[PDB]
Amino acid sequence: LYAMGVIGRLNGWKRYERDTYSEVDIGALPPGEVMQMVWNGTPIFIRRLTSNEVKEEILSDAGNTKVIVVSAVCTHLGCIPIPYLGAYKGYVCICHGSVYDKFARVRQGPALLNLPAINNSIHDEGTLVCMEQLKFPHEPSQRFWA
Amino acid sequence: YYPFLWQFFILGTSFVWFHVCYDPWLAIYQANNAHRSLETALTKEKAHKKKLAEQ
Amino acid sequence: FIYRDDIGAFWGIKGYEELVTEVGTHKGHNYWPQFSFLGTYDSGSVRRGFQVFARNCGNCHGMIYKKYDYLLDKAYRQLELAQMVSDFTIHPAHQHFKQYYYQEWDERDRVICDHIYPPYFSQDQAKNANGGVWPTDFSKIKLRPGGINYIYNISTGYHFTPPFGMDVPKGKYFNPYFDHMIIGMPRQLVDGLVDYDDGTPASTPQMAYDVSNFINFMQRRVGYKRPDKMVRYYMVFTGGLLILPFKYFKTKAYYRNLLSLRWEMYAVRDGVYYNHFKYGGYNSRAYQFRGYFWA
Amino acid sequence: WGIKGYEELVTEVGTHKGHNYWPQFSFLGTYDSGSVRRGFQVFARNCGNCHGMIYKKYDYLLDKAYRQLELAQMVSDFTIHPAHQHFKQYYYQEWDERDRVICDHIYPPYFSQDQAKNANGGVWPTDFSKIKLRPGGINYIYNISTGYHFTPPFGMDVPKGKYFNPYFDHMIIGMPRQLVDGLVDYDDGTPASTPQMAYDVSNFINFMQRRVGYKRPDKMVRYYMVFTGGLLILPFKYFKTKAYYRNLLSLRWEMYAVRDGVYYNHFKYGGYNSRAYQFRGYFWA
Amino acid sequence: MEWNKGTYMSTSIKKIVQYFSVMTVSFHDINSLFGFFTFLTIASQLVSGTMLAFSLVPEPMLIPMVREEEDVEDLYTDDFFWLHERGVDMLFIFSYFHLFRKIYLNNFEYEQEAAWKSGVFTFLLFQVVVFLGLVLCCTHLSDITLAIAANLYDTFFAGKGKFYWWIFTSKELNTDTIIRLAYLHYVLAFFLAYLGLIHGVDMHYDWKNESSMDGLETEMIWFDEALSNELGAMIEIILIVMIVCFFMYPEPEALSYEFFMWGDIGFINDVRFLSVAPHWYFRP
Amino acid sequence: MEWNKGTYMSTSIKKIVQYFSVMTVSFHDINSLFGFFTFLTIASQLVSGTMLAFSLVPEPMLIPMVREEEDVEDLYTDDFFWLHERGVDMLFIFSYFHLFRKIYLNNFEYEQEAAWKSGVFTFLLFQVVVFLGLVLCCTHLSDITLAIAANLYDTFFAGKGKFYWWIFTSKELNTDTIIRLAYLHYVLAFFLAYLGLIHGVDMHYDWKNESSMDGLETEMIWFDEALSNELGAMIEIILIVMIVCFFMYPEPEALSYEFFMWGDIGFINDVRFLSVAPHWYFRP
Amino acid sequence: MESRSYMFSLAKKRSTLAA
Amino acid sequence: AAARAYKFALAKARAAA
Ligand SMILES: CCCCCCCCCCCCCCCCCC(=O)OC[C@H](COP(=O)([O-])OCC[N+](C)(C)C)OC(=O)CCCCCCCCCCCCCCCCC
Ligand code: HEC
Ligand code: HEC
Ligand code: HEM
Ligand code: HEM
Ligand code: HEM
Ligand code: HEM
Ligand code: FES
Repeated sequence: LYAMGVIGRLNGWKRYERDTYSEVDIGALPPGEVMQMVWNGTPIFIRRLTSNEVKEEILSDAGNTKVIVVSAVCTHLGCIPIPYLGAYKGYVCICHGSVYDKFARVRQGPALLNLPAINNSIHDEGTLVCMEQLKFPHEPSQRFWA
Repeated sequence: YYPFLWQFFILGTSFVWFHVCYDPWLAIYQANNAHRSLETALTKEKAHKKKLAEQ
Repeated sequence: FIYRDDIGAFWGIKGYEELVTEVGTHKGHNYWPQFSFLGTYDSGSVRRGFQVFARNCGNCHGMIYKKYDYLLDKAYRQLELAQMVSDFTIHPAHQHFKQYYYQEWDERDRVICDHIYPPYFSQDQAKNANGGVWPTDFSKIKLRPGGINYIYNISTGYHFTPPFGMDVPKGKYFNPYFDHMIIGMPRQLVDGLVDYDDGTPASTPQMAYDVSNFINFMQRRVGYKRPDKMVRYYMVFTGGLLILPFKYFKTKAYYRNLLSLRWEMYAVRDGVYYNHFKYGGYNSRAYQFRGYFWA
Repeated sequence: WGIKGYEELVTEVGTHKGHNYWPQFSFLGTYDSGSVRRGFQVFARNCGNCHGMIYKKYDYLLDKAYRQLELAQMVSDFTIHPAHQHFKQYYYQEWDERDRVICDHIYPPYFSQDQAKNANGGVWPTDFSKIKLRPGGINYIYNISTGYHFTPPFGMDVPKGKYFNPYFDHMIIGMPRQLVDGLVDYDDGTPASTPQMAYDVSNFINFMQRRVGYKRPDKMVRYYMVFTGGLLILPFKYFKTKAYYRNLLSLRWEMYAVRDGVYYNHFKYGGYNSRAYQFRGYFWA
Repeated sequence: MEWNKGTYMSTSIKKIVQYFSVMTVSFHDINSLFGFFTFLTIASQLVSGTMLAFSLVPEPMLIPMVREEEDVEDLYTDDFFWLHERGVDMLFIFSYFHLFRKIYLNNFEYEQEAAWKSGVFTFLLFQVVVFLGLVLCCTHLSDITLAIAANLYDTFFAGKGKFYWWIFTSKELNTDTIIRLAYLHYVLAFFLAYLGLIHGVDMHYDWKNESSMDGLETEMIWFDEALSNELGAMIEIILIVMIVCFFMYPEPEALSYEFFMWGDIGFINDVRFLSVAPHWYFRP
Repeated sequence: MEWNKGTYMSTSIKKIVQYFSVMTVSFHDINSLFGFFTFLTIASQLVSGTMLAFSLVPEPMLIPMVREEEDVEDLYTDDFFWLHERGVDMLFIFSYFHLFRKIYLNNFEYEQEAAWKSGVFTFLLFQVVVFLGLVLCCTHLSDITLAIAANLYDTFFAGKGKFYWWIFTSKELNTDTIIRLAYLHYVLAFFLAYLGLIHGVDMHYDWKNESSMDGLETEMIWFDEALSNELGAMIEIILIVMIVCFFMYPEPEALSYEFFMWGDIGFINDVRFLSVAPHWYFRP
Repeated sequence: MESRSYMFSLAKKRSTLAA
Repeated sequence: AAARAYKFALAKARAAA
């Protein structure tokens, strides 16, 4: 019991999980459109792709069209990358021309890594998109015996 | 005749000690305060809200 | 070793002869579920107490040391507490330690992780707004005569007249439970002041009981943690009592077994002198004794 | 040589290519009190409206470049709020705006860094505390203040709302040119030209820094004194150590022939070792 | 150092291990275990103090808020604080019982000469460490204790010169003195543990259960036959203390000597001078 | 401990005093005093570090402001900080010169194997203490070094679990990490002093000025005939380093190493300069 | 205080109006 | 830190509007 207390003091404890749940609507969003917002203090991109672009060669089935949710940031150095500027040449910042290939294919040039994925799920037919960070166990999870 | 098996035996005795001293007190403590629970409070609140709504 | 009871000093502790102190505990027994044997807090009582504090008591008092999320898992759920706390606003000037984290520059809705601040920016502003007296912080209000009973007794007990020779100036009221029996708080709890969410009738004793329960719940070493620690004390006491026989076995029985010796003494007359007794002996402290002692 | 972090902005003009003169960086120089006074005046009139100095107090520049009463009046012309306080420890009990005092930190007129960014179009006016860690040091402020004359090259594509400056990183800055002729009205009657205002404000800002600043010239003088003391102590250490060792090594040795018939029973059967306990049972058996 | 004849026992790791593995203890009673009880509670005090020091920021304006914050967001900080306080109480009780037992047994001969001076020095260091922690509590009582200590220290210099500034500064609980006294508390506590270990190693010369010689030559080995008895007696003492505390200190109480600790330095600049009351061990 | 045969010498106060009183040193030169240079700078580092620790609040959001405020409101805090930094520099220089001299002299022999292992252990502890001190600065460089150390720890533990939490909580400089790392810095520095004393005791067995034997049998006494030489040689080295720094580090200086230390961990979060630059001793 | 590990340690995400 | 020996040690005298 004494050793348990000593180790638990150093390891800390997570009393409860903070709320990061948030919903957005893309029902009125026309197909082939991009939208930038801020979720939990970070700029993120919501895109409604099309079948023609998808065939051009992780993915949400919002009706006929396909929707991708990413975090708007340049991984090598801080940016707000500008989309729709050159398609395959899109997703580019001022500092470097290393594009982000319109998708999560990562490797394009000097910039390393790709835009990190965001835990999300589309729960209406194609309109309502819920997003919240992934939940991890933080046992012990019981604060009161009675 | 195998000292590490005897140490496992001692660990088992400590386990039995802990559970004997732990389980009954927790059981009676939880049985004593069943009516003082957040679930009971929420049940009463929901019943009152339903009554006030259909009033 | 014996102390009087009619001098106002309970059990020899002097300094509190100017107020009523023993009503809750010594002279009369006020029942609180969390202070009984194998008892715990009442969730509905703490809930109603927080409602009372948020609607009336929080307009003047504060609990700077503590935040709203103390009530999770025992009184409120995260979402309902979130809306209820969001009913109030906070400012950057409220923060005791406004580091780089608080980047706001205007009022915003409060969150459950915010410290429970009064509407005033400072204690001096509180004093100015309340006619020169400061509504005391409730963070450590447990250190008052009879604690939770102190809160309840102060909330009640506005039903007496001062005796001859005692004058109550304007802006002050007579309350035997407050120090010097003169308080700057007007009577707050009136019948039906707060509409409970659970439909419990709202009387002055009921609201005082609920708010006392909530304030005591927020305290340290006497709130929201004491009952489980008393249960732990009971478990450890049971463990010690059950382990007593084996300790006795080992220690005392082993000593009694080891002391069951047989001794025999014989006559030795074989003509050998005890030179080892006459010319023997060692002492570890000889380095200290030598040169100094017995020369 | 070898500093590969900075490749775009202009860095070496102040110190390497060209020798800007600052009195505090002369061999036996110090700060110019009038220059620091005019620099604080310039900071109060223009620079302090956006930047601020969180880590520094106004009671700097005391006993040098300002007096207590005049500094008190000049800072009392300013305003401060409880929301400005980085850490209110029950001392700041005011619940409204009040006049600043010389023992107050040099806060910007904004409550927060995000508020400053929102006011200034998304870019934060950098705090002038620890601004000594910019290319050129003290020369950075002067270069940035006087670097609005050059034209961008072909294909530079200066963005809207920004401006071109050789000394700022990536050649593009979000600060419009601030120093113009006659912007300030110096108390001592010094003409107010752009280089003069830049020189004064640079002197003041460098005076405000920790390692290089109000304390540095006295530290350099102390270093000179200690170096002179070491130079003067050099001969006596040599005397004691080397001369004493040479005197001690002036020995005379004589070896004679001993043939008295006594065996060397002490060379044989002799010798004690401090690490015998380490060698015994382990080595050479 | 020509007046020094050496050390009674040179403190080396191997020699300590050998000495404690072949050390023997004569048959005794419960009245002759207060020293080992004190050793156990000293070790517990060291551990709990380390646990507490990993959360105390030496700033008088932040200490109460940090103490409140660490209680709700951690599972064992308040348990370790309670352990640390109860260990102080047990240390005082055991040390005073030990001193009274020695005085009654009349251990005032030249063979007990060594064990007395070291014990008294340990007692003084223990009281100094207790005072340092009490000041670290950062309440009105802490301020009163600091002021009293500063005045008594200044009486040595007759009130001329500010010779106390290096430790007490302006005789108030500001950040500088808080940092100094906290670090001093930690370091002096560990030095206290070392001094107590030295004093306890100085015991074996004349060790007796009672004042009467028993004449027995066989004695038990310490590692198991005596350590088990020491631990069991510690358990029994803890059980008695628990019974007395449970049936003597009801909660809540009408009045307490700890109500003077409500005032926080800085936050409350008004002091209730009527109910000035220290802990029971400085009450005399 | 049947496999242990004891220690070379006892660390008793009287024994140490007598040993250093009777110690004799042979005739030497500048290239055989780096050990004493390291000893003297360790003592200076201890004193300067204590003076610095009496002013550092372990709150990461208060460290830069406290550093700035203590400089203007005192007379020697910045001087002691400068002494601490230059002492770290001189410690690294002297330790590496000493190690290089030993390697050149080819001291990998059995009769001085004991004096080697203790030296390497003291060196490794020195590296750990330097890392903790570097972390204590609360800049972007400190954050980078902490992240590197935490990632090395995680890779050693195969990236499973959170075994680094007890020391590096979230791989970032919060107050929980800062308090623990500061206290570790302090205690491990004092342990470094003790280990250095141990290594300095283990040196006299095989001490030589050069690799080639000199047959001289007369030696100077250490207390004054050699301590004076050691102090004079330290003055020599300090003067040489002062000349070199004056002729190699002019002011003002543009485009320097210290430009990554501008940002603070809390104050500046939107700026991270890609081109990181450590100190010259962690650069390899 | 909010700078702890269980709190918002280094204020990477700030509490602000944003918008 | 405003709560220092050279500064306002314990804010016995406070800055109020
Ligand atoms: C010694 C007097 C005081 C006794 C109680 C002191 C506290 C507990 C003892 C350890 C010292 C304090 C260390 C700090 C951390 C404590 C952690 C802890 O206890 O967690 C609760 C642990 C683990 O509980 P858990 O894992 O369910 O989590 C607790 C969850 N909440 C927060 C909701 C309460 O439970 C217990 O300790 C149960 C009681 C003891 C069970 C049996 C123990 C051994 C039985 C034989 C004993 C023989 C005699 C021993 C000597 C003493 C005789 C008097
Ligand atoms: C604003 C008008 C108030 C409201 C609403 C409540 N309280 Fe109050 N309280 C107020 C003042 C100005 C004072 C100080 C009186 C003095 O002369 O010092 C108080 C005092 C108390 C106390 C006494 C605490 C002490 O320091 O001894 C208590 C226990 C108290 N108040 C409780 C309380 C409760 C439970 C309230 C909600 C019903 C409440 N107060 C509301 C001002 C105001
Ligand atoms: C508000 C309109 C400002 C006034 C008045 C002054 N400055 Fe400024 N400055 C301002 C901004 C919004 C910025 C940030 C630009 C960016 O792209 O980051 C700056 C920046 C500077 C700098 C550069 C610092 C750095 O990033 O290292 C310097 C040296 C500077 N400003 C100096 C300066 C001086 C000397 C001023 C008084 C004349 C002054 N500024 C006024 C906004 C504003
Ligand atoms: C046996 C040695 C020790 C004694 C006698 C001792 C005594 C005390 C006392 C009397 C207090 C005040 C508690 C109260 O309010 O009643 C205290 C608090 C404290 N002690 Fe110790 N202590 C010891 C060892 C240590 C050690 C080793 C540390 C640190 C490693 C430490 C750190 C602390 C801290 C941080 C507090 C304040 C805790 C708080 O305020 O929440 N103590 N100590
Ligand atoms: C108050 C001052 C003290 C004095 C004068 C004192 C003196 C003595 C003496 C004379 C003895 C020998 C008893 C005998 O001959 O039978 C003794 C034993 C002992 N003392 Fe102390 N002592 C003091 C305080 C302490 C303290 C604070 C500790 C704990 C750190 C301690 C630890 C011990 C231990 C362990 C023993 C051996 C007895 C045993 O283990 O049960 N003493 N002391
Ligand atoms: C008495 C023991 C020591 C104490 C109390 C101590 C304390 C401190 C403190 C408080 C700081 C931070 C100062 C500041 O940031 O303003 C610091 C910095 C530092 N310490 Fe120590 N220290 C000690 C010994 C050592 C030793 C032996 C070393 C090894 C060389 C060392 C290496 C460092 C380093 C590298 C820094 C960072 C300085 C920098 O690079 O900017 N310290 N120390
Ligand atoms: C950590 C700082 C160190 C200190 C304070 C130190 C101290 C000393 C001292 C005082 C000497 C005697 C000669 C002299 O004065 O220079 C010495 C010699 C020596 N040291 Fe170290 N040392 C250190 C690091 C090391 C390291 C890392 C090693 C590598 C194994 C080492 C190995 C040696 C050897 C082989 C000798 C020669 C033994 C002799 O000639 O008597 N030392 N050291
Ligand atoms: S800054 Fe975004 S492409 Fe690199």
